[PDB]
Amino acid sequence: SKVGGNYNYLYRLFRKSNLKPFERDISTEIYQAGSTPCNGVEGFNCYFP
Amino acid sequence: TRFASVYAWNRKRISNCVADYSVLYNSASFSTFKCYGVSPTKLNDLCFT
Repeated sequence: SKVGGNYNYLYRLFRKSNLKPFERDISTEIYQAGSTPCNGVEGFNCYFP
Repeated sequence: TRFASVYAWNRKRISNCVADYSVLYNSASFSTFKCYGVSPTKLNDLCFT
């Protein structure tokens, strides 16, 4: 704990499917929650996990 | 025509109907879309109570 908040801890938020016990997922990429492709660029409906 | 305020919101019950959101594509232009507890792509094949 320190002044201004410690910002070295990160967690996953979005994934297409579920995981398996004792499995790691380090693939970081932009995700689309809709039908329009993200085109590799963050923007509308494109949120970073 | 008109909406409600933050301190006095509204509640409506919708039941006994078929879910088809495809009619929002021609007119509606949203700015935020986040879902919890269910996949956005799987909503057509499920039921809601």
